[PDB]
Amino acid sequence: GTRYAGKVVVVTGGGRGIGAGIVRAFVNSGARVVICDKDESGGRALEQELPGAVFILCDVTQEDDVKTLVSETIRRFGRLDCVVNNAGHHPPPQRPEETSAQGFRQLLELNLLGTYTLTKLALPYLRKSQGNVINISSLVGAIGQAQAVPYVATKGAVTAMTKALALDESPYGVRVNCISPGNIWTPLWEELAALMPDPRATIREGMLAQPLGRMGQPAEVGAAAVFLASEANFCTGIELLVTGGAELGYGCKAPSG
Amino acid sequence: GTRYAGKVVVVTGGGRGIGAGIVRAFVNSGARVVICDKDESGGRALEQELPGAVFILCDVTQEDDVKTLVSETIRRFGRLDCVVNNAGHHPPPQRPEETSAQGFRQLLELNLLGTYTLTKLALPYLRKSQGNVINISSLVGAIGQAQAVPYVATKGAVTAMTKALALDESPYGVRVNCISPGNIWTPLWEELAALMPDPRATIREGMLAQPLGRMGQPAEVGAAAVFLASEANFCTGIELLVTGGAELGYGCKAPSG
Amino acid sequence: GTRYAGKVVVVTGGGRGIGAGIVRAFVNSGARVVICDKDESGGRALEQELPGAVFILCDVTQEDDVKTLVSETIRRFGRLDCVVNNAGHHPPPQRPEETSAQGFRQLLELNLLGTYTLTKLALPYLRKSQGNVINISSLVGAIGQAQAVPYVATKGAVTAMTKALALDESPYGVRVNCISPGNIWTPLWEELAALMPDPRATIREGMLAQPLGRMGQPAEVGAAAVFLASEANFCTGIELLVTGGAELGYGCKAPSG
Amino acid sequence: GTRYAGKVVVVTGGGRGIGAGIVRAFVNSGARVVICDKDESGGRALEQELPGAVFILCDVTQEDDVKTLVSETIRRFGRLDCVVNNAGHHPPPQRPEETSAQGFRQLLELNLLGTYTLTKLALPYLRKSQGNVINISSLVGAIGQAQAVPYVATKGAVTAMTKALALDESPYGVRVNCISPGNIWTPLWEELAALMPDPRATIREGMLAQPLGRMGQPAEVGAAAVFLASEANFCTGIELLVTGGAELGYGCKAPSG
Ligand SMILES: NC(=O)c1ccc[n+]([C@@H]2O[C@H](COP(=O)([O-])OP(=O)(O)OC[C@H]3O[C@@H](n4cnc5c(N)ncnc54)[C@H](O)[C@@H]3O)[C@@H](O)[C@H]2O)c1
Ligand SMILES: NC(=O)c1ccc[n+]([C@@H]2O[C@H](COP(=O)([O-])OP(=O)(O)OC[C@H]3O[C@@H](n4cnc5c(N)ncnc54)[C@H](O)[C@@H]3O)[C@@H](O)[C@H]2O)c1
Ligand SMILES: NC(=O)c1ccc[n+]([C@@H]2O[C@H](COP(=O)([O-])OP(=O)(O)OC[C@H]3O[C@@H](n4cnc5c(N)ncnc54)[C@H](O)[C@@H]3O)[C@@H](O)[C@H]2O)c1
Ligand SMILES: NC(=O)c1ccc[n+]([C@@H]2O[C@H](COP(=O)([O-])OP(=O)(O)OC[C@H]3O[C@@H](n4cnc5c(N)ncnc54)[C@H](O)[C@@H]3O)[C@@H](O)[C@H]2O)c1
Ligand code: NA
Ligand code: NA
Ligand code: NA
Ligand code: NA
Repeated sequence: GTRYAGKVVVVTGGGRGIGAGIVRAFVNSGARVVICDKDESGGRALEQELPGAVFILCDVTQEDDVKTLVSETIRRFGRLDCVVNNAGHHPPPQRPEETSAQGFRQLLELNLLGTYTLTKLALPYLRKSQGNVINISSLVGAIGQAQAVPYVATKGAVTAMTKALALDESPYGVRVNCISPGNIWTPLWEELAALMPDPRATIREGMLAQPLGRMGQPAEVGAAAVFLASEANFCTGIELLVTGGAELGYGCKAPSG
Repeated sequence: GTRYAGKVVVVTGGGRGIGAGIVRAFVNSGARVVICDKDESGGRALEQELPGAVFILCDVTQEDDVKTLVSETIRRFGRLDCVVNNAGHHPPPQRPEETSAQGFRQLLELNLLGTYTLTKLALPYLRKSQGNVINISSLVGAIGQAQAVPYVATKGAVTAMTKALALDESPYGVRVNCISPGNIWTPLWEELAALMPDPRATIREGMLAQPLGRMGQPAEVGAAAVFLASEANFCTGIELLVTGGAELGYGCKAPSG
Repeated sequence: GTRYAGKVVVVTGGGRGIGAGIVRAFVNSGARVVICDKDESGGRALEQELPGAVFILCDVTQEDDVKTLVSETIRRFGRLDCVVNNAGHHPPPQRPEETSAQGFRQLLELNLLGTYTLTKLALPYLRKSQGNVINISSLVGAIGQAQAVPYVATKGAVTAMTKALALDESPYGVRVNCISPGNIWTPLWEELAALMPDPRATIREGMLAQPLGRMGQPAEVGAAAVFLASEANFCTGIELLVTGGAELGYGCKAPSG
Repeated sequence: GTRYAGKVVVVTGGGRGIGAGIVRAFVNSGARVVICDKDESGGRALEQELPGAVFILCDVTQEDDVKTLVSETIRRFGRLDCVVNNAGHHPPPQRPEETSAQGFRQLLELNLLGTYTLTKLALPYLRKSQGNVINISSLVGAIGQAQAVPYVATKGAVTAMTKALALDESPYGVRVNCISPGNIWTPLWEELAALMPDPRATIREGMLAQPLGRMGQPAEVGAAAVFLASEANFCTGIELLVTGGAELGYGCKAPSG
């Protein structure tokens, strides 16, 4: 691959799901990729599978993990061109009264402050390389979702933070963009559906939530990330929707009384 | 009513439906209201019913009708403070290949150029009064809709035009805003449902398209218009959604293949 | 005042600035208002000034403060119809590398989790009254701002949270909306400008950031809040911009190389 | 080039500016490209320059031109995979009272109905190929612009139409997306600046309107188009901003009175 050759990319949560799709896409483009993940299973196997990907164990909520991730990346590959903040979690559905402030704070630690912390530690190197930041947010940050107040709020914050940082880093040539996926078929989606009374019905509903009639693939989020890194040189602060059109038109969400 | 007392308001398409709800709201606020409509039936009765509303027959697609509407309004009431461009039409559902360029042009004449023409003729008087313009657009201009390519396009244009005009008229103190209703229960909604194989099913689906579980009322669009005219003095170029939350969250719009 | 008569409203941060403008607007509408604030000076004086407003000392970041705020409101007035989450802070400008994770967390405590906590404690009473929630967010949550990564992120979260909660509470008839002000002339604005090398220049730039050529008033945010509470009965999950058109058109933000 | 090899692309207005950048990008990707333009000068030279691009004279406002364009494309290349509706015009700046209904209609003919007409004639072939439609809209359709009411309205319509058509064509696998460029340095930009009292000042202002401090290049819009055609397989109805961040943050657009 040639479109991002000679570049060094860090993908957090890259061991499975969307993150692994982004890893594969960047390897396919000719980049060297550092797979960051808190769990060893998927990321270790991915390093063995892909020439040009290596795995570094790193919990993005642990600042010393993240510092070591950046310093190890520079020590081993000599530059850093792109950070993809994909690490994140969607808790099982919760009515608002079932949420807690402390659960909210914990989700903010992963989905929001983990992204903030790696970005901060990476920006000195991204400025040297005129690199770029790609945050993986969520369509539900923009349109809301039921039984997910903390999750929706963390993604609203990521999308907004992306624009604020794009403004701060534009004088240095560092672009900052986000991708907002809708329903992408991943192990997280499958686990969440399994908790439901009728998992197959839940999966069927998830497919029909978009006009294309299917969920998206990790590879399709990966292609969007490679575009933003390698070819979107006049794009900064944008929110790239990868949703199959879920946000378009009327649907079933529930005569004038 | 006191909140818009001494003000003179023109509402196009005010003979029935949303337009009549806006007329009643402005009368209730203390304004004098000119009901403009191409059909006599509803608007004539409304003039008889409401002290402080009068009916002027006017087809907004006919420039000489509109010129007479403005000059008659000034001749009879001495000022013009607010123009509500509500006149518009939603054709029966049409697949894209069933549309025509000439039908598209005709819908543009009513939904878009009629609004443009009255606004243009009224702005000299609105500048003298530091008045304001309220365009009735549609939620589907923002999110799209199936089988309505011309309609959606005309409303996308109205919402965009509202922002361009807000920019041009801001130095003169003239605010320009729009309201984007979703499903409002009106005679147009009822007629359109009647064409469907199961009208009651279509009406039931329309109610459940919003999380509030009902369609909106003309009076609720009317309250939003009075707010924009009388109290939104720092609002210009905004799109006020009156939709019951139809744009929020996932719905049925149609595993990763 | 009649438009919200017999209703009971809680406004956080109501001692000064936007919050005090919202308090006055709701009193003017006939509501009883509980002024919540962490500082005594402004809120105590406002209680003495306004018949029908009372002051309750409450730091919204302290859960026991908030519990007492809700229980005292119910004990004293017998119902709760509207909660306005206005309490919030905009730190002095900070480049991203000057921010800290712990400062970010602290700003999240005030701007985001304080709003979450009062909303949660109030919703059982809002469900009984078919009341509503109004969150005061910020235009910069939607469009970003330079040197304000934590602030922008907290407001992106508030706006997103508003839509998620609107979805959860719609089956109970509880509407949840937000207002996104732009530049409103308040003591916070004046303090922030005073830190600048040329405060008058900074204030002049703030006025010209919107096409209307002035900043907004607290009373204008207050009118928008009363509209959402009392008359926007088909509005839920909306973001009402009160910005003077700052988001419209091109401006100075910094030939094809 | 390999990423869109074996595909056949029609680009309207492809003789110069953004359109020519899109032509070059698709040729570079391995596609065969039909350059459609109303003027011969640029498009004829481009056909001679690029193996795999051919020029067909076609005014998109003339329905018989467009029918011949589609039938000639099929006759010569055997399939049609992507239509890029780029043809469009930005009139010199006009205050609203300087616009006319008939000038508005004429601009609608080019910017809106030309796009509608080619799309309609091409969709039977796009359905056979599971092809896609890319409309070139404008950032000012979304945020407005001063002294451009007709132009802004036509682009608001294109962006909205894109979502409506995405909904209609999703069951057939045909994606419909748009690109919204901001300031791209083109012959149209240069001509418009030349009309200004100080062209260099106008160009300088155009560069500083985005946080990246420069205008965009046609090649950068071209890269975004190739991404949408070849790799955005789960994107439909999206508006891809190619603006350098012009829509982000506050700027100069013109204390609380
Ligand atoms: N799947 C969807 O439909 C969907 C939709 C919108 C947004 N998203 C977002 O996409 C991203 C990826 O989601 P997914 O579906 O691939 O989920 P996933 O659970 O399948 O994979 C997430 C990966 O991140 C890792 N991770 C979690 N916490 C971490 C931590 N503290 N440090 C490092 N790595 C950590 C996990 O171990 C896992 O390998 C998330 O940010 C999610 O919010 C997903
Ligand atoms: N009803 C909804 O759910 C809905 C949703 C979104 C937007 N809207 C918009 O709201 C507006 C009003 O719609 P409605 O549901 O009340 O429709 P309606 O058919 O019930 O009423 C429209 C009124 O406008 C009049 N009118 C039509 N053409 C006219 C012309 N050329 N000149 C003057 N008057 C003319 C009609 O005679 C009628 O009195 C329209 O612009 C429509 O697009 C409606
Ligand atoms: N002023 C603007 O231009 C502007 C723009 C956009 C959004 N906003 C938002 O509007 C809201 C009000 O801002 P303002 O300009 O009136 O600011 P302000 O500083 O003038 O007033 C805020 C009030 O909230 C109180 N408060 C702060 N922390 C609190 C806590 N922990 N518990 C209880 N009360 C607390 C303060 O004591 C003060 O009385 C904030 O949420 C702010 O982010 C303001
Ligand atoms: N340049 C910018 O900053 C900018 C910004 C936003 C959007 N746009 C849009 O991008 C598109 C291209 O603009 P540009 O800057 O390259 O302009 P341009 O004037 O440099 O090129 C437009 C091309 O389209 C052709 N064309 C015009 N009318 C036609 C017709 N009837 N039939 C066929 N071809 C026709 C012209 O002959 C020319 O070759 C337009 O739709 C424009 O609105 C441009
Ligand atoms: Na490897
Ligand atoms: Na009367
Ligand atoms: Na009192
Ligand atoms: Na050639």
